[PDB]
Amino acid sequence: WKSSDEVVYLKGLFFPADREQISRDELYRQYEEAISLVEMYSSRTRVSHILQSTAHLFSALMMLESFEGGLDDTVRLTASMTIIRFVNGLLDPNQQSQFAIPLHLLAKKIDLPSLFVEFRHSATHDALPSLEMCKTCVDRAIDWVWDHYWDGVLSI
Amino acid sequence: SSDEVVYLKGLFFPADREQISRDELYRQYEEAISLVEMYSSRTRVSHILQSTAHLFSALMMLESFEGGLDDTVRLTASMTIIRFVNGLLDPLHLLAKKIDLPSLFVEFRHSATHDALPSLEMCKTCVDRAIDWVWDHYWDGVL
Repeated sequence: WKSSDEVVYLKGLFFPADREQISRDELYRQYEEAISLVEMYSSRTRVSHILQSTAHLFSALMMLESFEGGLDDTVRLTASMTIIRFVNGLLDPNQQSQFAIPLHLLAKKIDLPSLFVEFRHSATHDALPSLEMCKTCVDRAIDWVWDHYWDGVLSI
Repeated sequence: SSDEVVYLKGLFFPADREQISRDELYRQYEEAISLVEMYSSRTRVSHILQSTAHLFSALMMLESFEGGLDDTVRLTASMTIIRFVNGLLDPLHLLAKKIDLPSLFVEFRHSATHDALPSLEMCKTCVDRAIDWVWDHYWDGVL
């Protein structure tokens, strides 16, 4: 997958080389285009989960960066759902299995920071994570998909 | 029973709901949600109060959707339903029957959690039905 012209094109929308230069309108329009495109590639493959996670992470990022004040609940609910689904699509296959292992060991295994496991537990069972906890965890998850997927996307 | 809960019931579920504007209705919802947020900071607040606040937050976002990408309203609504169900329930289907929680909520929680994100229409149906449920089983008996 990491070589296809389709994912290489998506990488340039989600992670423009251009980025500091580009206007935020243009930036968001490129993000939005990539999100629409992802709906097009929908497999039960690890890559598909990364693409869909990336789409919703940037959906949450724009909502977080656009927050102008007032009630913060909808943006925290949006970001929290995104993080849960991101973690779950990476961890569910083992955790939902007949031979599940402790999530901390399972996260250590795919190099997923424990903060994401803790975030998921809070958003699932406890107080909804705060605005800044959501912003930090959406930022770090974008870092993660980049480190573990997008960085390696290139034409051969 | 408490004055605060009696006041909140009139903001979430006003009498004049038939004859009131979206703006007026939504300003009262936001007042109620900010009040809950305020109670929750200081003191212990019930799950039904917290979920009612987020449910109306999700409802407003759903009704205000006007086109374009629907992902954020669906993510918002899905997280609200998951927490609503989790606070009530944590064999889920069996537990839900015991408390008269429709099975559709367990199925929604599962999809949002583990599979495809539910559709805009599934989100609206669920939020509507969850607001009906907290009325039937909590708010209706406050007076």
